[PDB]
Parts: sequence; C-alpha cells; structure tokens
Amino acid sequence: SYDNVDTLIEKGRYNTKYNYLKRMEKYYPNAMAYFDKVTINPQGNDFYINNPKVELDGEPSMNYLEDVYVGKALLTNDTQQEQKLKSQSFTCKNTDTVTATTTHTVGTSIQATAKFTVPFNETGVSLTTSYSFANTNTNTNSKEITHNVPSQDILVPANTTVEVIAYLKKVNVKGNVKLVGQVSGSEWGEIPSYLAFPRDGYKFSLSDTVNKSDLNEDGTININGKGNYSAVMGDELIVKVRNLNTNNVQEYVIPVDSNIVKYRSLSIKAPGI
Amino acid sequence: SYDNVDTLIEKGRYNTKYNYLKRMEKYYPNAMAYFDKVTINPQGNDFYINNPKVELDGEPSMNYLEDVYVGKALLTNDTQQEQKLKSQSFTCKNTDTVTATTTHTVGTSIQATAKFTVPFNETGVSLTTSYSFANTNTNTNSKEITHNVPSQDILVPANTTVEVIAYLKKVNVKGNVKLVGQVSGSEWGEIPSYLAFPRDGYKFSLSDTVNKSDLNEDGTININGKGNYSAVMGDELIVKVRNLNTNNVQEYVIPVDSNIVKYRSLSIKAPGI
Amino acid sequence: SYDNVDTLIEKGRYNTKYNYLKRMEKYYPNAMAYFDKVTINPQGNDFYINNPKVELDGEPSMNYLEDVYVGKALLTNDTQQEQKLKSQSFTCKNTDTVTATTTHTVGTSIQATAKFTVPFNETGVSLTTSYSFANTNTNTNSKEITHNVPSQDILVPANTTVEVIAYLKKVNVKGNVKLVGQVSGSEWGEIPSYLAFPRDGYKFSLSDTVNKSDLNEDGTININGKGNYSAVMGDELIVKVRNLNTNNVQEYVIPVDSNIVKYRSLSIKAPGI
Ligand SMILES: [U]
Ligand SMILES: [U]
Ligand SMILES: [U]
Ligand SMILES: [U]
Ligand SMILES: [U]
Ligand SMILES: [U]
Ligand SMILES: [U]
Ligand SMILES: [U]
Ligand SMILES: [U]
Repeated sequence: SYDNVDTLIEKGRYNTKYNYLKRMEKYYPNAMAYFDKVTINPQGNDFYINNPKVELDGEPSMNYLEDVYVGKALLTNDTQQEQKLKSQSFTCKNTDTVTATTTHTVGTSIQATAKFTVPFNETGVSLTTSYSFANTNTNTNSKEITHNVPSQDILVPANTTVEVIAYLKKVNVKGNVKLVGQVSGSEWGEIPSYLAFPRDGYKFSLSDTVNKSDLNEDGTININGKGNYSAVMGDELIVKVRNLNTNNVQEYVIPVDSNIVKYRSLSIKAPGI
Repeated sequence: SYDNVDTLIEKGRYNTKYNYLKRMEKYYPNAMAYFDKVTINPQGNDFYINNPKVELDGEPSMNYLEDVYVGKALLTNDTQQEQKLKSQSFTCKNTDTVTATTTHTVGTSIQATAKFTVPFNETGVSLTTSYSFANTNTNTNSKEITHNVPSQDILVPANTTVEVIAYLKKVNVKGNVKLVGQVSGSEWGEIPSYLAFPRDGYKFSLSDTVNKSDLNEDGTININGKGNYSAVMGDELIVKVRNLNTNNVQEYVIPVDSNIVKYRSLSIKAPGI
Repeated sequence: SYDNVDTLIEKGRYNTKYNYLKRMEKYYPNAMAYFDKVTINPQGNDFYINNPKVELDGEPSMNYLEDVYVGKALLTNDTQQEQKLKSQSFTCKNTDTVTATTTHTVGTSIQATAKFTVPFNETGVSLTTSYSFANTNTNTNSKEITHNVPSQDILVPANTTVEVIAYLKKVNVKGNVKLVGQVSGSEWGEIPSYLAFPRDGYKFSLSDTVNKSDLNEDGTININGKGNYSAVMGDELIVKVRNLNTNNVQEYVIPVDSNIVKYRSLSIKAPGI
C-alpha cells in the first residue's frame, strides 16, 4: 500500500547497471568506477496504469459567488380584492464551467487519463473534465445552459403593486482530487558491450523495485498524484417579490421540472396575504 | 448595408495607382512592373463619420456582486406591548464606476467619438462614458454617491430586542456595444511625375471603393466597430431586521425619494407581529 | 503638532556641516565651496519612537463577499399534524485572514512596530497583525476557525417536506490606518579634520531641526505614516428553510454560544405555521 513517482522507481535501471559492474568486480577490481562510461540503452516497455480513477481528496468547498439577474416585473392590482396575476416568462442563457489542473504528476514516463464529474448537480446538468496522470495539464470544459422560467401566478393584495425580481444563484465549488491506479509491467533494454565488458540484455519489472509488502496481489503497485479543480455552476432559481406598500420582500425558489432546463409554474403569495 | 475597416477601403489608392499604370501599358508594355517605384502622395481629405452612435450589441448581463454594509442598530422593547422604535440615520459615500474599451476599431484613419450611458439606473444616478471609433482606448468615468438613509420606524413586539442591518446591494453590468455611423467624403493627392511618367492629380470618394448597392441614399457608407463595458453601480438599499427571540429575519427595501440620494422614511414591522 | 519623514529631518547634518564652514569663512573666504570635499561621519544615536500605535484613518468599509455552504438537510413530515424535527449537526473549518501593508513609511532610519486588531469581531474570534513604521512590509496573519452548528429543532407542518440550507456569510473589511508616535533623541558623529580644517565632534537632537512650536512638552516630535489592510472574516451563520409545498423561504440567524465557535440550538418555525 502506497507510491508516488513511477519515474523515480524506473531508476531501477540503477539496479541493473550496478549489479552488472558488481560481477565484473571479480574480473577487474576498479569496476564500480566505470559507472558512467557504461551506457544503458532502453528499448521498450509494457508499462501501464490499470483502472485509472480520479477521486475526492477532501470534501469540496462551496461559495455562493454571485447572483445572475434573470428578469424583472411590476404586477399591479388596482382592485378592491386579491388577484392572481401572471408574470412573464424569461430566458437566461448562462454557462456552467469547470477548470481542472494536475498539480503533482505521478511521474512523466507513462501516460494515462481519467474522467472526473463535478460533485455538484443541483440543476439537472452535470459537468465533467479529466486529469492527465503524467503531465501538469490545465483542461477546461463547459456547457451553455438555457433556463426557461415560465409565467408564475402571484397572489397580490388589493390596491398593491408588486415588484418581482428573478435571479439565478451561482456557486463556486473548489477542491482537491487524488489521481490513483495500479501500475504493472516491465522495461527491456541493453547494457551494450563496452571495451572488455560483455553485453547484457535486461528486463526488470516495477514490482521488483520496491518491496513484496508494498506490492499487491495481481502484481501491480498503487500510485497517487494530485490535482485540483474549480467549477462555477447554477444552483437555485430565486423569485423575490416585494409588496410596494409595506416594502416587505418574500423569497421563493422556483423548482426545476439537452442543456435546456425548464422550470415549474408555481402559484405564490406576495407579502400581504 | 454593411462595412468594418475604413482603413482597408482607403486602399482604393491601389485603384488610382493601378488604372494609372494601365494607361501607360500602351506607351510602354512593362508598366505594371513599376508598381512600387511610383509613389502616391496623399495631400488631404474631408473624410467624416456622420451621426456616430454607440448601441447595445446584445442584452446586458447583470450580477449582484457584493453588498456594502451601511449600518447597524439594536432596538430594544422592554415593554409589555408593541412599540414603534426609531433607528438612527446613516450616510454611505459609495462610488459608481464604469470602464469602457474599444475592442475592434473601425480603421485608424478617421477620428470620431460617441457618448454611451450605462443601461442601468436604479438609484437616480446615471453613468456615461464614450468610445473612440479609431483607436483601442480604455476610458473610465465614475461618480461618488452619498446615500442618506433617514430614521426608520420599526414596530418591535413586547420584550423583544431586534437587530437591524442596512446594506447597499451593488450590481455589475457588463456587455458589448457596437460603434456605428455613416462615413462620407474623399481623399485628394498626387501620383508625382516619375522619369517618363506624367503627373496625376487624384480625388477618390469612399463611395467608389465598394458597390452602389452597399452605398446608401445621401451617398455615405455604414460602418461598425466593437466595444465592451463593465460598470459597478448601486441597486436597492436593504434593511434586514432580526427578532432576537425567534431569530427570524425579515427583509425590506427602503425606496429612493446632485450625487446625493435621499431615502424614504418607512414604517416597518419586525418579525413577531 | 505634525511631521512625516524622520529621514528628511535627520538631514540636519546639513545644519552641522553648514554652520561649520560658516565659521571657517572668516579664516578662508571660499569655505562654502568645499561643501562636499568635507565628509561627515555619523557614529551613533539613541533615536526612538515612543508609544507607537496604529489607528484608523477613516472608517472601515465592509462588503459581504461570499457565502460559504456549510450544510444541507431534507426534513420530512408525513404526519397529519405539525412536528418538531431535528436537523443534523455540521462542522465547518473556515479560515479568517488579514493582510496588512505599510504604504508610506515614516522614514527608513529608525525601526518600530505596533500591533493592530481588525475592527470586526462578530464571531468571538479577533484578528491582529502589525505594521512596521520604517519599511513597506506586507504582513499576513490568520486563524482557522471551526464552527460547530448543533442540531436545530424545526417545526414542519403536516405533509410538508422542508429543505434546510446552512451557510456562513463572510465579510471583507478594508481600510486605511495611520502609524503614529512621538520621536525622541539624538545623533552624534564627527566632521573629521580635513587639510587646514579642524575636527568637529557633533550631537544634534531632532527637536532642534523643526520649530519649538511643532515640538511637544517632554521634547519629542509627532510622526505619521500610512498603511492599509484587508481582512476576510466570518459574520453571521444563516439557516434558510424552504417549505417544499409553497416554496416560500424563511431565513434565520443561529447565534453564537480556542478557535472553536459553538452555536446555539434553536427551535425555529418553517414557513407554513
Ligand atoms: U481509494
Ligand atoms: U436545493
Ligand atoms: U433576499
Ligand atoms: U442600428
Ligand atoms: U427595483
Ligand atoms: U437575507
Ligand atoms: U491620534
Ligand atoms: U450581528
Ligand atoms: U435568502
């Protein structure tokens, strides 16, 4: 259980080149001193990260960022009794975005990717990016959403005008992910024959660079990288209605009903009932 | 109907210099090849953009940005009945600003300007800048506003203290303008006499660089540039009162009544009536 | 009363070097002309700023910046009568920070510091930094706060589900400080003997570089520097409950009860009572 730079672990080439000169120490006593005059030429691998998944390192933090104005309406009840009065429908085209960086890669050597869906729906519109395990990429996805607020029925007391403001709250969800998976496989190369020294075909596994305890059953080895994200997305649609005689304001959420969000038609009471 | 770089269109000097060498093709067959050995020297113009107006390319977007704290008050009713209790008056000096850039000029050659008033009043205080049609200028205007909230009468139930918070909502209105107008007039210059070549006084209109269809009646030609803006301005003044026994909060807008905004004196009910 | 660069005032070395050559004008008429061939070597001081205090140059400005989501809860009353229903407790670890710069030092020469506590408590958690009088330092202090919201009792009408959102308002308090205090003391040095010129041990006070009127009783002299700040801190904890039949939302402040803020357990009415 546990490991973070595939690249540092692949320096178990160091093992092949050392043990190599160690045999040669019998044939010539100054063997170790030739450490860098002897080149070691990689020629391939089947290195692979299995079941790459991104997951939440910590809980997400959420801030209510801004409110988007969506619409306005005066509704006028010049009657001696209370009336149901209909507001107009609105359309807001608003964009939900997320941007996602890899902060600590998992080594550079082996490529991998994994989708991550933003842990905040609240509208019916999900949002996904991905992370690259092996370089520090900033990827950015997004989605235009059209919120269709239909007419609302608003009870308005007698001799009251009423101001109706509608707005879409936005929320900014930030957090830290960990990139994880189970690395397998081997490299094969050659320590080419130098002067008196013999050629040496090699093949090391990554299993054999750590410890049989750290290693799993199935033979792979766990890796972790780091990554952050920051998304901005719609939350509730609010309708605030204000009675222009008393100036009291009452607040209402208009609930939800591709990339088109339709909202319920509600009947709601203005302050003064 | 339609055109965007006066400057590209003024390269109907190219027309005068070409047609010029075209006549000379009879007298000498290698005329076109002297295209850049022959200089063309402008000497004046009465180019002019008529009725320059800025106008809204798209609807404005509005975000409720921040709330400015304006004041606080505890109001205490240690009586066995409900009392009208007066809050203190406040003054807030707050600044409404707008900044405005030209994003795609209309060509560099001819100067023009046009005022633009920010499409959001909501306080009694308007805000205007302008755009330069011919260079990418950022201009910034602003206005200090002093909001004078008088004493408010607050009904407070028996044996209730009440906390009153007042604040000014700010709103951030951003959008895209288009700079428009009707260009007229001409340039006059000279293709000075070179070696065997004769001098050639010229005068071309801008009308004669496009197409009689695109041209208007009156003879001018329509132009468009681009421009954005971003203003931050006051919207409603809110008074929130909280009943300290139940902790319910009720919300109220205090309506409006040079660069001094006076607000109404309202009578309002604390939660608990 | 009044003074702002100790450093400009210490150029009453200029006084010692001038008056010095003024005596020499008798012995040789071209004395003033040697002004910079004569070196003046400081060797010490007991300069000191007494009772250094930071204080508020203007009132603070406060913006409600963002709301931190703290928790969510559905509470369901599938009974034919009204029920008290308990929400779950939450923990929010949130950080209150302040950053503070010195904008106009008070001269570079003499060191001093003074603590400044942020003029906004509202949680039970104060916040302090300091200012350096003599260089333009940005210092930043902060405090993790854990807000412990216990279970709340929420009256919920019959056949009503109810959504409960809890959030912590943050506020951004910015303003300008003035760094003040009463400077005392002296420098002593030497105008070393050059060619025909005699050595001259000196000791000037700072008192004797301005005017006996500006000077105080006790002999010191008032100084002022400038400095700004910007803190971000928690204000009220809000619980908003929404009745899912009518969609009305009522709002509530949950009042406060080291770096651990415990909150009251309230009994509150959902909309619909
Ligand atoms: U995991
Ligand atoms: U919700
Ligand atoms: U509100
Ligand atoms: U237009
Ligand atoms: U309004
Ligand atoms: U509120
Ligand atoms: U003072
Ligand atoms: U408060
Ligand atoms: U609210």
